[PDB]
Amino acid sequence: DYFQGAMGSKPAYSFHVTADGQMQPVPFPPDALIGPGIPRHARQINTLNHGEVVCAVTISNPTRHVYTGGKGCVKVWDISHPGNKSPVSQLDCLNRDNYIRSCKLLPDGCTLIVGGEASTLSIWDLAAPRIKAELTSSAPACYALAISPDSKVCFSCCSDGNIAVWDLHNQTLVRQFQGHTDGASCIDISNDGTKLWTGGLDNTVRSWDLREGRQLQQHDFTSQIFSLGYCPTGEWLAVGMESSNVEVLHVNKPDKYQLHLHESCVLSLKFAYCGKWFVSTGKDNLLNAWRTPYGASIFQSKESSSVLSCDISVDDKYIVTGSGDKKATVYEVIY
Amino acid sequence: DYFQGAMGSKPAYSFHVMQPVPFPPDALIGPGIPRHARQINTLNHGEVVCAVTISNPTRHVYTGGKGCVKVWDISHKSPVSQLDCLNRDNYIRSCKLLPDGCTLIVGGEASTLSIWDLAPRIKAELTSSAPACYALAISPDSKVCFSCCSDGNIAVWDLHNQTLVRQFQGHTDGASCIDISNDGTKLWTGGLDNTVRSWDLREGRQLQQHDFTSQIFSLGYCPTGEWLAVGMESSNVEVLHKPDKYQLHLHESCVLSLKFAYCGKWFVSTGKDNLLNAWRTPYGASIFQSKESSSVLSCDISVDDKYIVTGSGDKKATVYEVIY
Ligand SMILES: [Ca+2]
Repeated sequence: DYFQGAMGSKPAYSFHVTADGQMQPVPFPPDALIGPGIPRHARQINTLNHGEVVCAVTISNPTRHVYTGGKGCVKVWDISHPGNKSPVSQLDCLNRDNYIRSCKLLPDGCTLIVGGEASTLSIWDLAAPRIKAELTSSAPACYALAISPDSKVCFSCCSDGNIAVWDLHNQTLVRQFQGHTDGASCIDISNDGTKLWTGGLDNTVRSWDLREGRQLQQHDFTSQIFSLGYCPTGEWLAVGMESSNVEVLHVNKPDKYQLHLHESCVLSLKFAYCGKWFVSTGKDNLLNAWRTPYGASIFQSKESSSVLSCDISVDDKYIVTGSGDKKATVYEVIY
Repeated sequence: DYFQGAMGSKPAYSFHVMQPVPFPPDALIGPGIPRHARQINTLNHGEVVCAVTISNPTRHVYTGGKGCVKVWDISHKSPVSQLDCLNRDNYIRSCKLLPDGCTLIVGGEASTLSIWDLAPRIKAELTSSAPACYALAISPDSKVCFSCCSDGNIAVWDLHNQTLVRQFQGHTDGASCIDISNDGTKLWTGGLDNTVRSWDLREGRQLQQHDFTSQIFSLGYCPTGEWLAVGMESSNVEVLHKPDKYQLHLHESCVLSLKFAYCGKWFVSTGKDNLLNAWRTPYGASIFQSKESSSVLSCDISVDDKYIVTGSGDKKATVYEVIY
């Protein structure tokens, strides 16, 4: 009621690419920009003044605290207390000169795993925050992390291209997926939890079988991959490119969609938990919300600087973004 | 060139009477609902275009400026013909074509309505005691022409006989706009006296009288019926049902003109604030907005709802192709 929808238009930006070289503008279905579970808009409700570029952001479950990863540390913010202007906690994880690149909360929300420009991954106990343990790898840096559905394993995208598989229980490296010839930049797990998908600076996206430990598919692109996400309801994989394109690949199938609403690198992306829509962030200061899988533009938010990272809450009610302007922004998704 | 929709949002601008309107699922999307209005032609009239009309079938556009109506062929950038007034200083305020398209009625700041034969020269002249004509309306049977006089009276002219048959008096100030209900038995008008009135095409006198704090500049009756949109000197647009109406706020200045799409599912309004706004019938969801270079004083929509033409303060008219 506070805000009302108003339709806009743009030159064709969403295309469907067939098996053969053939691009065609997508005819948006009746529920492309409106419908159950589809956001009407997003309202900025908080700004978290980290003071360093925020390369990683995560939100707690229940939603009350936001974790921002900057240089050397992760700051914890209590967003359930509007008046707060400073963090309630600060986790020193790496050298004050090294940047945090990824931080992930375990399914239960009692542990946080932090990785970045260093050979060690820190595991923090968030129970009534202290360093619980550390995972030391031979790779110089970690660019992204993923936690297995059963919370027993942590996958780490290494700067050397390898994907490390860590057994959290005994802090041991049980497996290593080799393939990427350049750093692995992003990762996600299929909805059935049997497959892993990674993106790399070697211009490839690779799928891996977790119960076997071998590469299944490989998609080669014209530019580097910086982000990706697997649709929670399956069938689709969204990929953010340095070329500025967002590619939504049809798992196993030929066809795909190509989305063009970023003028620069797509640094991060995340699917809503319902899978009906997703967001991408870019070096061009834009946060774009897209309908799954064809990419109808649901909403756009222009921030003050590059948007390097993002996360969405488990109930799809909040979006947090990390900024080149040394802060994080909290948005409430309005339906 | 292909275009695609992109959803946006704005602070509450549509109200039901003042409670924000809960836009239905088909408020901004649906068959017959525009997705984009593409500017395809600029008609350089040379004078402020206070009046515009489109032929049926769509082919020729007529723009009325100061002492001259120009004809443009949009089925193919300069005028294909033009109709000059005795005094090149007489500002034209309205021009309507008859169903066939071989006759154009021109009215304006003059004491005479000019009937032009487009099969071109003045076929006849209808002189009135009133100082000027601010708006014209043709009856469905195309045998009668209603003229809004600057004195407030509504002159009824028998086209074939070229004679004044009657008048509807009431407006303290000259009437500025008019339209006929979908049934064709009721007449609705608005005046510079800050009033909107309704008349009977049989009895001959006023029926309803509405209150407004500003001069009404435009009016439109929904083709499919049931609704009536009004534009005021203020900047508001209201869709009347009877009680229960809607109020729309997206103009920063006077609402100079308004026109319903023939399917009636949507309509447009123009303002001195350089905006062409498209609204969903009847609650007023914003379908699209176009910011022009100057004031938009007039508009028309083709009978096939495929084109919109606007008259501008920058001495030109703009042709838009409606993209569905
Ligand atoms: Ca681009």
